[PDB]
Amino acid sequence: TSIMAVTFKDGVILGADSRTTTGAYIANRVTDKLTRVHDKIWCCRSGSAADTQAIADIVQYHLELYTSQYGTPSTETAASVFKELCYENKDNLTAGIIVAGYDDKNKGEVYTIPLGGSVHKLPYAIAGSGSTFIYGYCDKNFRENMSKEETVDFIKHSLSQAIKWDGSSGGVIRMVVLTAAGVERLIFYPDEYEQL
Amino acid sequence: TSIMAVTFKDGVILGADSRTTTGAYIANRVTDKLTRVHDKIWCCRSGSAADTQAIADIVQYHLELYTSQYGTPSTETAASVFKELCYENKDNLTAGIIVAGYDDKNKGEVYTIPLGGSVHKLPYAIAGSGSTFIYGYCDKNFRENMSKEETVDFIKHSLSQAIKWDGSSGGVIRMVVLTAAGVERLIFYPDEYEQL
Amino acid sequence: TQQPIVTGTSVISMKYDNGVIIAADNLGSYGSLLRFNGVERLIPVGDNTVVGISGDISDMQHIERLLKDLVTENAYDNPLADAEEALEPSYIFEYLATVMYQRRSKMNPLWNAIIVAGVQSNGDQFLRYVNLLGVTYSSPTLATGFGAHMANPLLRKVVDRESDIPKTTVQVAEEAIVNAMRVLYYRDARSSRNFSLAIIDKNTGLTFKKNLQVENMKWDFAKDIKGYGTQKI
Amino acid sequence: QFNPYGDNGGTILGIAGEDFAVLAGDTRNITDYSINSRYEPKVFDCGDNIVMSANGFAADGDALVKRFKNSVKWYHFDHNDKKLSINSAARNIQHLLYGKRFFPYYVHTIIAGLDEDGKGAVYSFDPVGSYEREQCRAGGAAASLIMPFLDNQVNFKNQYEPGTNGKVKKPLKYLSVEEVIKLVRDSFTSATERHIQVGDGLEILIVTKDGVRKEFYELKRD
Amino acid sequence: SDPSSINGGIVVAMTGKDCVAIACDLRLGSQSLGVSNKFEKIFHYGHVFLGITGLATDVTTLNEMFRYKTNLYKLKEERAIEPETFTQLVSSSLYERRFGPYFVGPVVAGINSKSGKPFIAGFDLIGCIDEAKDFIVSGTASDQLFGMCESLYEPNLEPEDLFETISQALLNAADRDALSGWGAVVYIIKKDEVVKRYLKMRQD
Amino acid sequence: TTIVGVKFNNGVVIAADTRSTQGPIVADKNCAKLHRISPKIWCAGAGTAADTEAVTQLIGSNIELHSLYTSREPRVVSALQMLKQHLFKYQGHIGAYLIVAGVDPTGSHLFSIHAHGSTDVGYYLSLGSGSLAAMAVLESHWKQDLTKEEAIKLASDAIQAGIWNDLGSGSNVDVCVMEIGKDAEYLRNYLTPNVREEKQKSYKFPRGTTAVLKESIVNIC
Amino acid sequence: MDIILGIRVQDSVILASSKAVTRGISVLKDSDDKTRQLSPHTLMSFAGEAGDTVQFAEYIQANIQLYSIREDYELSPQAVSSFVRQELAKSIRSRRPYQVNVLIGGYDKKKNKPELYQIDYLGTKVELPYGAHGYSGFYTFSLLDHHYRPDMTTEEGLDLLKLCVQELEKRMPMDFKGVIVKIVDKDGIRQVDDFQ
Amino acid sequence: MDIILGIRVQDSVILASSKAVTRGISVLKDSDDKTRQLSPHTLMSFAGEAGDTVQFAEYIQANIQLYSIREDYELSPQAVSSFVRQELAKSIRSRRPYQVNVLIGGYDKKKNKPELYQIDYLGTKVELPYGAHGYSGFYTFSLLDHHYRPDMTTEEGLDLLKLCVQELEKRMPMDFKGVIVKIVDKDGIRQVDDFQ
Amino acid sequence: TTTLAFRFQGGIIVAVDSRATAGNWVASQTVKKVIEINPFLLGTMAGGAADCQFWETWLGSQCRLHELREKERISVAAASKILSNLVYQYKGAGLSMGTMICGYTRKEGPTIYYVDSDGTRLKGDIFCVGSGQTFAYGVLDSNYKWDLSVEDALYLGKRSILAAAHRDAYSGGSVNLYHVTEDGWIYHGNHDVGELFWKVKEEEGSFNNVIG
Amino acid sequence: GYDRALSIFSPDGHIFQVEYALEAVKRGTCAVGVKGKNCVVLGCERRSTLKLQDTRITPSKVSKIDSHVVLSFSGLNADSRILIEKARVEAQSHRLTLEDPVTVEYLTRYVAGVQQRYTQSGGVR
Ligand SMILES: [Mg+2]
Ligand SMILES: [Mg+2]
Ligand SMILES: [Mg+2]
Ligand SMILES: [Mg+2]
Ligand SMILES: [Mg+2]
Ligand SMILES: [Mg+2]
Ligand SMILES: [Mg+2]
Ligand SMILES: [Mg+2]
Ligand SMILES: [Mg+2]
Ligand SMILES: [Mg+2]
Ligand SMILES: [Mg+2]
Ligand SMILES: [Mg+2]
Ligand SMILES: [Mg+2]
Ligand SMILES: [Mg+2]
Ligand SMILES: [Mg+2]
Ligand SMILES: [Mg+2]
Ligand SMILES: [Mg+2]
Ligand SMILES: [Mg+2]
Ligand SMILES: [Mg+2]
Ligand SMILES: [Mg+2]
Ligand SMILES: [Mg+2]
Ligand SMILES: [Mg+2]
Ligand SMILES: [Mg+2]
Ligand SMILES: [Mg+2]
Ligand SMILES: [Mg+2]
Ligand SMILES: [Mg+2]
Repeated sequence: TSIMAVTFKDGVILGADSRTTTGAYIANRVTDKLTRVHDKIWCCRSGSAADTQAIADIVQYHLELYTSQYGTPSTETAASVFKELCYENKDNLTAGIIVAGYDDKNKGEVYTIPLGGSVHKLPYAIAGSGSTFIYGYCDKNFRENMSKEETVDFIKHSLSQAIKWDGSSGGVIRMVVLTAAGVERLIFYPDEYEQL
Repeated sequence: TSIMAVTFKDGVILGADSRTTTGAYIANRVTDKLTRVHDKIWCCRSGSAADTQAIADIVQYHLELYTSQYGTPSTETAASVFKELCYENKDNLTAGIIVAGYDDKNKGEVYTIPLGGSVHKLPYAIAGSGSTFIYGYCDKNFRENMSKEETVDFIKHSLSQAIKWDGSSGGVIRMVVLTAAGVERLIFYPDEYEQL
Repeated sequence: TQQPIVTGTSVISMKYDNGVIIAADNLGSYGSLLRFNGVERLIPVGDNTVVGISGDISDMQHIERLLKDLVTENAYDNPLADAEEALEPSYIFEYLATVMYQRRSKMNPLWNAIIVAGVQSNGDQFLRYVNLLGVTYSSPTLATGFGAHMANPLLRKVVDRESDIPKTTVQVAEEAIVNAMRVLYYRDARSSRNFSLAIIDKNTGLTFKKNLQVENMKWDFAKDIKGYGTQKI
Repeated sequence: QFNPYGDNGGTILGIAGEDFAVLAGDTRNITDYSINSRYEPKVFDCGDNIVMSANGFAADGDALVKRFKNSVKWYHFDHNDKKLSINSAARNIQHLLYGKRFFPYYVHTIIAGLDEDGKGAVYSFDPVGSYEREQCRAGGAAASLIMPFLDNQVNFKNQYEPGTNGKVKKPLKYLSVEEVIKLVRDSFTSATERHIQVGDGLEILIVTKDGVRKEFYELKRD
Repeated sequence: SDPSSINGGIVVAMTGKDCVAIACDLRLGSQSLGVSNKFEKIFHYGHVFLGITGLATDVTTLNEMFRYKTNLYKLKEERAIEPETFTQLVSSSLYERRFGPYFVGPVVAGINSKSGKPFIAGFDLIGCIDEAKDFIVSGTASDQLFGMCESLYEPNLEPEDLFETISQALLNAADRDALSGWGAVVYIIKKDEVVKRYLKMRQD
Repeated sequence: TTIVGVKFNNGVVIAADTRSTQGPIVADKNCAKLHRISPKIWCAGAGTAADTEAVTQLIGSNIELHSLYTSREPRVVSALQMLKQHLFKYQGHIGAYLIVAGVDPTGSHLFSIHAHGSTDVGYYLSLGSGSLAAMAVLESHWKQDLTKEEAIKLASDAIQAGIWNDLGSGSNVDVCVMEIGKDAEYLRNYLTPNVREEKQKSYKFPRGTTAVLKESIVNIC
Repeated sequence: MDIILGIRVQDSVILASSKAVTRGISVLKDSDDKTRQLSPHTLMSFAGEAGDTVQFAEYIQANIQLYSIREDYELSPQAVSSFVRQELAKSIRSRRPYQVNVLIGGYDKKKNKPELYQIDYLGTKVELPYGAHGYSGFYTFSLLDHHYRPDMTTEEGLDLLKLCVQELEKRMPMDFKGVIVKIVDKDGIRQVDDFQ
Repeated sequence: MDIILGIRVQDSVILASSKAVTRGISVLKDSDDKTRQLSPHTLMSFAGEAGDTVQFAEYIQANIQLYSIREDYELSPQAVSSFVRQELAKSIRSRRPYQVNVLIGGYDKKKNKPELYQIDYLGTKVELPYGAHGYSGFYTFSLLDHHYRPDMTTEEGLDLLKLCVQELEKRMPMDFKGVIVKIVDKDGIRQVDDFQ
Repeated sequence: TTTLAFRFQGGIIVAVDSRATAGNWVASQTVKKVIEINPFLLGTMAGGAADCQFWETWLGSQCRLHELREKERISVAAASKILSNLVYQYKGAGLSMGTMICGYTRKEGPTIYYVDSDGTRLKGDIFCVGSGQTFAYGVLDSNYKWDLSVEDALYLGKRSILAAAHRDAYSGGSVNLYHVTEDGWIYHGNHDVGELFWKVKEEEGSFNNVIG
Repeated sequence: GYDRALSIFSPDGHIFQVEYALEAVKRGTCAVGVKGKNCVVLGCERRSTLKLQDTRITPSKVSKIDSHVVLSFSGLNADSRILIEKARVEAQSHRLTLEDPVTVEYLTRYVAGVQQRYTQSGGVR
């Protein structure tokens, strides 16, 4: 898999490929690895599918309950909850998660919880097998407070490369855009992104 | 290690980092991984030091003898000889070699011989542990028939990133420029390339 | 944790006439990927203690949280939390060493090596080490990881014994430590140019310095190294 | 796979004089080929005129010493501030050790003090708590280098009366604390020379009817 | 399983003033089982003495072999071999078997007949010259020997004092080794003569 | 073991500790680890000590012979090539790790060689268990264009790092200095910081102390 | 292992050697002779792995026979034993080692002494007044140490042996089906008619 | 294993059980009884791992004794054997299984028949005219298959057994130090005062 | 290690060596391998030192409680069975012990039970245990008579250990001797095997091969 | 969960639930035992309030505990059965661990102790 989240001026965007493999067989070529845990808090999943689905399912539950009781939770709070599950169960999980969300006090925020359950807040984050191929490209091209249209491009290009090189990544590129405005899903197909 | 060779309009440039590690200890921080096998045929070494030095020493020998007898060998011939050693001894070698040279008939040529001893001719090539991090960046920035100064920059930036991310790469960046003009060695130090 | 994932390298430290100094680079590595650059591994606790941590970062972050909460709990029903009954280094250390030995003893270690540096309310320097096995010791110098191998040798040239601690100023101690970081930068493949350093002085108190860089490096000589044996150009 | 043990050693030595006892150890603490400390003491006074050392894996040794002292303190509360006789301390320590029979304390333990007649006494334990009153015993790294020496110079083992051809055994004497201390320092300078884990410092605790007294000597630092 | 610890045994050699001494236990074992008390581990070739601990089949073989070679040496050089030279011989002969070696710990002692110097040396099982004026040790109680020796030895002992020292060093070490003992022998070597003594010791 | 090599402006110097160990036991307190390959090419070894002796003797010999054939002073790079080709052949089973330095007619040289047959060139080098202590010192003090007396001081300090801080090393410091003009200078025990104190006692026995069963005179003749 | 004993009295050497041969679960035979005569006054008994024991003995035998014919002379027992030791010592560093232990009892006509030699499969040789291979020593050495005198008659020797075999029958888990006993004296080699 | 035999003749059941107990290298004892009487007309012999065998037997014994007292009645041999089988069948899936095999010979006063039951450590029970545990069957079944008649007298039974023990003495590598033999008949249980 | 014990007309003799070993290194030459459970009952130490010493001391506590409750000396049967039962509860955990439990009660007379960590418990008249075991058995098997004088029984026990100390590398140091009667046990001293060896050789003629 | 304290002290120092228990005994059928030179005899009465009694199957009043010890009782019959089962089990267990049958004293001491425990534990009468 290849996944990333990027903060920009108006909020934050998450993107991902859409391939799931069991060895070389592509089990699913249209996976949704962008997963909602609250209206405006989403995550990117990598690692085991069972593990990351089951975790995301639980976080969503916790935040539904948080909300019922204390109102809307901070992106940070959501990252705390993921981390607590991942840290406390490191011995039998294989999950690498990027959390991202938007509120008005803080605009976009991105937290990454790699294996082991450490948590790291960042301007952007990349992950999944495909990510190794684009550390160079991303460090070279990310700038803070990009526009939306710039940031969709930065993601589209980063992931087009991750895909090109990583056999465990491919398919369509999905994004989810998080701003004061609301929630926009995007999709880009092979004929667009291969050609870049 | 991180190593590359790049063809450009006037010929070809090879670059590399200069770090040699034994686990986490840096055995040598000023290694020369650019190694001459003929006046205008050089290689980049990655893998076992013992294996690549010993191989390079033999190729040089074969081409010294070729030259004595049949005149100056083609860059392709030099790649044939590396390949023959690497393919035929795959079971006890750990060597990943890029070969590059210049003649007038063909200008610059780059051949890469990864593990196993397959050979592959290319416009440019990257290798060593650090290479994984810059597949994206290089595919995105290489163009054919660059000028010398463009090409020194393309290399300098590609390797500055490979170094940044890979722990097994670092130190100075060395290059060797191969053209009708002759043979230029270059060096760039941390205070230059970290800052890019 | 049964196997460390994101990791911090050497912490180094020494004590000088009036306090202690401690330092650590700002890197979290992921095997040989140098992944996270903005990582603070010096953790100040009150105004008289800095805890420096290496090894697994998820565990470090857990230990941070325990330290926050020790500060919070010591304040409870404690009119003298900011005075005679604040936390001493010696207390924070005993607590950590307890936890480590306990986690080891349940075969589930905190995969770290820690150095607690501070100045005791009675003026005394404190410098002790504990790690994932619960092993502890003190010395005028202390370092984890590579630092044990390269930094101690250099810092011991300054304080070879107890008797030298009074003689060692904070200018000398600090310059020694900075030089060590430069050495480790040269030779630890898991290290970073950027680091943090902290001083705990029984008169100036806690000075914490973020964002240092190793400077005054020598590389020029590298231009004359050609080949590996017999190549001349 | 996590290995929960280590080796910091460490050499310790305990000798029973006839109205006194000594217990000594280097002060150097190591890991692999590194020094961690050139002064990290490993012989402790635990009160009731009892000195203890637990050499081996330093964490397990520290835990054990802690626990024992706490045992002393609770003996007081529980038995009307009674003094803890060395033989009772030993039994008590067998119980602590054997308590961890299936995940042992990885240490060789020695204690020293006076039995209930004011005679010198030393007890030595294995790691799971078998134990023995003993007149002298070395422990840890360089024990194999020292016991033969003591067999010879304390017990006059293999020594005979010139001139009879080994028909009359050389007779034993009582050793002044000063004499015993020479043999201690000589054992340790020998060991330091020939064992890489021994050096730096020598600390000795001496137990007499009049209490506990400490004595320290530089050792070679390679 | 460890070939250097099946049969057991020790050897130690030290120097005095214008003399050298060398000594061994006498035990041939086979693990726990004592087998012989008349397994001398000290041989000589002219005025050069060789102690060999380790796997007994190899002790024997090496002796048979150095007897053979020092024989051929005498026949051609028309003179007995000296210790400095023998040492080199032992060393080169062991390193011939570098990747399949003899499991032994040799010790050389003797006085050079030209120069008059006391000389001693030891080696690992593949033949690195551990050369030392004071003393050398080898065997299953090499630790205990190092300890006795470092305490007991002082330089320049007269022959009758050196005897007392090396004897004590050997006995008290063998007594702390399960796999050595069962008797002991000591050679005292002076330039023109050599006396060999059997020691009284415990038998358990 | 700690061994180092430092170039200076007119030549090169190497140094070494003097301890050698079998496990945690010290078998020799004053072992000389500085080996001659030819009069102006010296060598220091770490690793298996039988392998470093064997391989310096062997190459020393082939060098001498090759020198006699060619009627030329032997070159370091020849020692280097012959060493490495042999180590490589044996795939690392010959546990020799060396710092070789010397002066030949092409100038002064400093190389290291690893057991598997890789080689490094440099201005300063260390190897052995004491390697990292020594390198910390070199990384701290080395400058370009050292005088000879600075290079010795530096190399001597580097080895001291190993002696004190490493348990694998050492006792004394040996040095060899090879200056381009001159005979190579070999300073056995250039430095001896580690003398045993007088013991508290003498352990000389009263004669007749030991029990005996037999005397024989032995036949040398 | 099987049972291999020997004792050297004053005028002869007595060899006692178990009769059973067992292959796993069955006892295949209860009357097997674990000796070969090497020359008229030299007897070798043996035990160890199947096939190897006999092959080795019969090979030693033929060699000594060859020697005798060639020189019209009988080698001393000492010489035979040195020859045998050397053969075993070659076996151990060989591709497939002979796993065989032997005792050699001989009467030395030239010195008019009996001699007993014990040699294990490693080539460990030793001259002894009494010996055994494998576990046989463990039961019987206590008794020999106690009772043995060098001036024993053959009759005394045979009594002392009877006692040893009783101890073995009592304390030893295996039924070795009795022993065959032979005597080597100045007049040669004969077998004791019955060990009832 | 040790020797555990049994045979059911016309009016009784005969149990033959080896006397040796050996611990590794020594035979510790040559007079051990591998039976317990469970009630006046019911006898159990046993063999298998050390400690387990006795602990198990003495536990079965006390249970049957408890039953007899409580009901003032003696359980039939069939019932005892079903009880024992069930206990072994629990042991098998337990944390540490009893490794014990048994034979139960009883005289059933109500039907005036002798009965023999064979039960292995897994709880495999079977009623037979003759049985054995371990390798004991391998030597003896040939003979029983041939000679056994259901109408044998006790004397005939004991002859047939004598022959079996002889076959075991002849062909079996282990010296089991003879057997103790007991008879269970309408008058109860007695021991044959000598056998070889 | 070698340990033994046997029954005769005069009660029980118990005899043991005193050597402790860690690999080749001889840790001690002075280990008490007889545990004095109480003044009427003896145990021997083989296998684990701690395991024997700890559990046999505990056995002493249990036997005492039995006597307070029941107002009657505990039988050796019952004493041995308490220890085997405990030991068996730990089977598989890696206890290591092989011991003889020795006593002499009015109701049973002199009795010996062998107990080990396998679970085994066995009544018999002669046992030896340890790496020196087979050596000891030889001597005992060829001399033991039911009606040995006590003085000769003590010698036989001492000579059987000596046999083993001589041949077995893992046995030696000194011998310890005990005589167990109905009124309790009597210690019969500690004998250095060094001095004892030579004395026996000379006095008895034996150990011919050793040069003395 | 039910641990209500039922056998407690009243202010005169008595424990009514235990005294009330004796009342049950006083109502039970008479039993008697007398000892000889070397027998002991136990005799007990039957009720005659009902006489279509199947006398062979109906529980006896004397019980074997081991082959050498008997026990008889007065008072609640259902309650007697529980003491007897416990005693019979203790007897078999005693053989098992000490390799001897119980003394009569021991077995009495055991049963009494059970009875006593039930006067001092919550939830039980
Ligand atoms: Mg992952
Ligand atoms: Mg957080
Ligand atoms: Mg979960
Ligand atoms: Mg995992
Ligand atoms: Mg590679
Ligand atoms: Mg090749
Ligand atoms: Mg590489
Ligand atoms: Mg760590
Ligand atoms: Mg608190
Ligand atoms: Mg706690
Ligand atoms: Mg420079
Ligand atoms: Mg360990
Ligand atoms: Mg307790
Ligand atoms: Mg110093
Ligand atoms: Mg030859
Ligand atoms: Mg000639
Ligand atoms: Mg070879
Ligand atoms: Mg040398
Ligand atoms: Mg050979
Ligand atoms: Mg072998
Ligand atoms: Mg059936
Ligand atoms: Mg069988
Ligand atoms: Mg339990
Ligand atoms: Mg054995
Ligand atoms: Mg029961
Ligand atoms: Mg209740």
